[PDB]
Amino acid sequence: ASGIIMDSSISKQALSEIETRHSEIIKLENSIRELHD
Amino acid sequence: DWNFEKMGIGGLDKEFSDIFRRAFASRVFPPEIVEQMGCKHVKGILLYGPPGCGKTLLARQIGKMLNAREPKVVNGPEILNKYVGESEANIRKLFADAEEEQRRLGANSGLHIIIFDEIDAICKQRGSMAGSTGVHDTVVNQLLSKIDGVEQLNNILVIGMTNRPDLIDEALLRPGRLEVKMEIGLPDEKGRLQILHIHTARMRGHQLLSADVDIKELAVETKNFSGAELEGLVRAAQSTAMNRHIKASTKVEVDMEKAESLQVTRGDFLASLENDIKPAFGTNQEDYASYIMNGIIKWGDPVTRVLDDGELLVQQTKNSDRTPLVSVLLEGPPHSGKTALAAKIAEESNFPFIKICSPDKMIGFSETAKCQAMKKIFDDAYKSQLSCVVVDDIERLLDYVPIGPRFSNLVLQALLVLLKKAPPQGR
Amino acid sequence: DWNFEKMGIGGLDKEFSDIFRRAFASRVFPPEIVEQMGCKHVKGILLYGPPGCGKTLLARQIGKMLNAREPKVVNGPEILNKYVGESEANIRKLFADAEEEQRRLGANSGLHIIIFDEIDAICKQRGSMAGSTGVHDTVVNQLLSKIDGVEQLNNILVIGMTNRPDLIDEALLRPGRLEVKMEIGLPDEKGRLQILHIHTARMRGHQLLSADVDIKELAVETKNFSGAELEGLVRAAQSTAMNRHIKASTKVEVDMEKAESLQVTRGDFLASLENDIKPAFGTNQEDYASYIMNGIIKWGDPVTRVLDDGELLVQQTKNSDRTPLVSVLLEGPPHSGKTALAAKIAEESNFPFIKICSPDKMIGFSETAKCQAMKKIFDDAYKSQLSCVVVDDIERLLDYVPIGPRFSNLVLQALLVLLKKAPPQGRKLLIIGTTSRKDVLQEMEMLNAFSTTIHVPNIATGEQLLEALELLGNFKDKERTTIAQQVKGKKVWIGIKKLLMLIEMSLQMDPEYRVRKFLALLREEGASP
Ligand SMILES: Nc1ncnc2c1ncn2[C@@H]1O[C@H](COP(=O)(O)OP(=O)(O)OP(=O)(O)O)[C@@H](O)[C@H]1O
Ligand SMILES: Nc1ncnc2c1ncn2[C@@H]1O[C@H](COP(=O)(O)OP(=O)(O)OP(=O)(O)O)[C@@H](O)[C@H]1O
Ligand SMILES: Nc1ncnc2c1ncn2[C@@H]1O[C@H](COP(=O)(O)OP(=O)(O)OP(=O)(O)O)[C@@H](O)[C@H]1O
Ligand SMILES: Nc1ncnc2c1ncn2[C@@H]1O[C@H](COP(=O)(O)OP(=O)(O)OP(=O)(O)O)[C@@H](O)[C@H]1O
Repeated sequence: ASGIIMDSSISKQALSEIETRHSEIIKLENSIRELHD
Repeated sequence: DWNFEKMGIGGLDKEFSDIFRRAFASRVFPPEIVEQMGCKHVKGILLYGPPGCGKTLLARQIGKMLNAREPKVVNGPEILNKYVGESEANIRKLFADAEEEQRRLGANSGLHIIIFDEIDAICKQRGSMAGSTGVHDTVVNQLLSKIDGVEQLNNILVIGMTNRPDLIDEALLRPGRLEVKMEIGLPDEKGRLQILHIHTARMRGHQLLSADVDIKELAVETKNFSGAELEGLVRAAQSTAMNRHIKASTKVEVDMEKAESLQVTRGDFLASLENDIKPAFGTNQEDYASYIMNGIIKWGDPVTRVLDDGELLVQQTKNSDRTPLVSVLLEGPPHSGKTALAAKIAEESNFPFIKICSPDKMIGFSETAKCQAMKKIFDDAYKSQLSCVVVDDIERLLDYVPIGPRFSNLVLQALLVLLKKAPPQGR
Repeated sequence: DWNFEKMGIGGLDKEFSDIFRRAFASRVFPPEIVEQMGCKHVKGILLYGPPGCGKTLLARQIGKMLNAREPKVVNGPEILNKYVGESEANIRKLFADAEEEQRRLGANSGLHIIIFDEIDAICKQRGSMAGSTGVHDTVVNQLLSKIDGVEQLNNILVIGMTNRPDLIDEALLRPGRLEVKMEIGLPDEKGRLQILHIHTARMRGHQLLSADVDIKELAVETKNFSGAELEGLVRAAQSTAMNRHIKASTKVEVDMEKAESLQVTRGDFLASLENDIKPAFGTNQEDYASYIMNGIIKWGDPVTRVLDDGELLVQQTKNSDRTPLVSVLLEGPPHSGKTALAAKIAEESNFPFIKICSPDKMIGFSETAKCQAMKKIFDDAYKSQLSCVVVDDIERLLDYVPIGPRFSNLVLQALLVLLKKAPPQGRKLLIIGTTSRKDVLQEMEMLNAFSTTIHVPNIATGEQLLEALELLGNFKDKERTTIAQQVKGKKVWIGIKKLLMLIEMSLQMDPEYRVRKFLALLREEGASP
């Protein structure tokens, strides 16, 4: 009964979903800053 | 609500008494007194014996007697795996809860039970030189380190079962480790009576058992039966009785006419005892019909003399106490009827155990196979209060041939050593 | 607040003295002196010996006598992992704290104990399986290069426990690595006394031990018991004492009126000795009950002569000092009583270790297995201050058969080499051997290994036969007067075992047909002296 072995591993970047689009909220702050001005 | 009468174990009073005294005696005494002594608890039990005598039953009843947690079970070698260091992970996963609870609660933790089944398939002698070995070394080392190591556990109990008690490691059987060893063997008359009374208590409750049957007779007519056969006998009798009430055999239905009068009679018991069940430590009446093919004919004077000599030897080997072992050799010219006379002398002795070791069941075997077969037959013979073994055609066993001469030395030495080895005391 | 008596270890004064002297002596001296000398500190301890003699207890206690961190424990092969390059990471994780606190606090840090358990499971010899098993050649290298490498450490200590000290690597035992090597062996009488005192102190403080139990008797009566066996004996006695009150006939009920008079009596100790505990380097009363099956009866003069010669041999081996190894050969005709006399001579020597190497337990073995079994028994016999061994029925131990002749050569050579190998210095051994064919043994040049020979004779006179019958007590009154009339007028040549068999065979006839058949059997056997 030959046995006792090993292995190697790899990975994958699964969080492909973009996030930059929802982070460009600056313009709304600019408009409300103008309102407060 | 526990009481011994509901466990359902017969013929094992002394073994259970000793187990209870040694293992559970200090867990039921008042804790102050046990604290004023400073004694640790016992940590294992080992059960061994022939197959069919009630090992697993006892462990199951012990497991479901205590108020402990549901016991773990390991069904043979189900921890082994083909990757590196994957068996030891499974070995370590068993003792985690005990460690956690011991660390948390202290001296108020409950009992944890682990049940190893067929323990000789994992724990084997480690070895001495850098040869053979395997996963056994690592598994055994891990088990030994876990049971008794540098951290002290005081809330476990380990039970082991095995048929071959000569293979297990020695470092695993010292006091502190599994130190209670018990042997479960064939029962005696009281044991058979108790078992037969246990296995037919329901039927008598509903008046399903006829008035003819007398248990004290079946306790006498069944010699060298084990529990697993004293159960099968009753089951076969019940099956015959039930089948007697089915006239629609080609079809499948019930008459529903005399079923109100369903009852188990003595005839079913006798028929089943004479047809179905065949013990394994007893006499079977098929050999004598295959070795005595034309019966014994009294053609002269010598036949009676030979039979008388056999009778005298048989009588001697049963009453004497200085000589618990006897031997005798029947010899003559070819074509004279030696095997028939030996078989007839053996049949008329009423010994509970009889067996024949002939060379026509060993065609093509080498030396070691023949040695093992002979040794097995004698080992079986050493487990009955009386015995009788026949060794026929000695010269065919040794593989003798005048040219040469040539023969087997190993078989000869095995036979010469077995001819003068007394059995255990009392047999 | 450390006090030796608190440790609770008995029978190991010298070993602890040496461990303290070598390992903890340069850490408990004023720093200036230890610095002027310019000496480093020891970095290991190894402990090996037979099972049950108190190794792990010593490591556990050494772990509690140091005002240091909490020791790290490795339970057997607890580091192996299936992925590539994870076992070495597990091994490197153990020294991280030591390396970090050495690089900051300089020469003012504290010890970092580490305890390897069953070190022989992951540290076997290198280059032993064609590059090892793949993971047993990098683990060893990593351990070697981290205990003592290019970067220097001075604040660690490693303790190892093992049962087989021959499989460990050689490069791991040099004086720069695990260096202090000790052996934990069986105790002697004054060790057993201390062990019993340690394990019985608590009971004798609350008056739970009945005045009547004397510890000297227990110390004397337990020969070659380990520590574990003594603990088990005490525990079994306590369990027997407890169980008297409990009742389990119908339902468990603990009596509470008699529980206030609990006391452990000596009968419990005797019962536990008899039935429960069986030692491993001692002797019991079962081998002798199996070999000396019908006792021994003095039917004549020679019987006493043999025993006196055996006693002289035993005395010589026990006292003298030039010759620590003596052997003797008992020979005679078949069916004469050779094994019974050997067992009787051995049992009345009071040596602690007594074994019987017999062919009854090697049925079907090849010759390699026979060599291994013999070697293992003789290896066990070398670890006691006095040993006796018996070799039984040699001609069956070589597979001798007149045709050819045929026999085994490996076993013969092992025997011839094992009769001239003296034991480790200071210990004494005795070897007895029985055979029924002296001329064959002579032909093989096996009568020079043995130092002396003894002859076991047959019954050869009428008076001796009648005395044997009188001792056994089977034929009495008129019957005797018949035999005396018939046998005295002739000579006889018969063995004792065959005499027992003949008497038993004769006793099966009718009450008035016994003596005649007995005489017929006695005559038919034939003497042929
Ligand atoms: N002492 C006994 N009293 C009553 N019934 C018994 C007794 N011994 C065995 N039996 C019956 O026979 C059955 C035998 O099964 P059990 O698991 O006890 O056998 P075993 O000998 O442990 O098994 P194996 O030989 O395969 O290891 C039990 O389930 C029970 O039905
Ligand atoms: N009085 C008798 N004694 C022996 N056998 C008899 C007698 N009467 C009839 N027979 C039959 O004679 C046959 C004897 O053959 P058997 O096999 O016993 O011979 P054997 O002595 O073993 O032979 P072999 O020399 O070939 O080994 C058997 O069928 C036996 O039933
Ligand atoms: N000198 C001693 N004094 C007191 N108790 C002792 C002594 N030696 C051994 N013991 C007892 O032995 C048990 C501890 O045994 P330990 O763990 O040292 O076994 P070991 O022989 O080193 O291990 P193993 O044989 O399983 O590899 C405890 O019961 C301890 O009381
Ligand atoms: N005085 C005696 N000397 C020796 N044995 C005696 C004596 N009295 C009784 N016996 C019994 O006689 C038997 C002696 O037989 P033993 O076992 O020594 O056989 P043996 O000489 O080795 O035979 P074998 O020829 O098979 O090697 C034993 O039962 C022993 O108890």
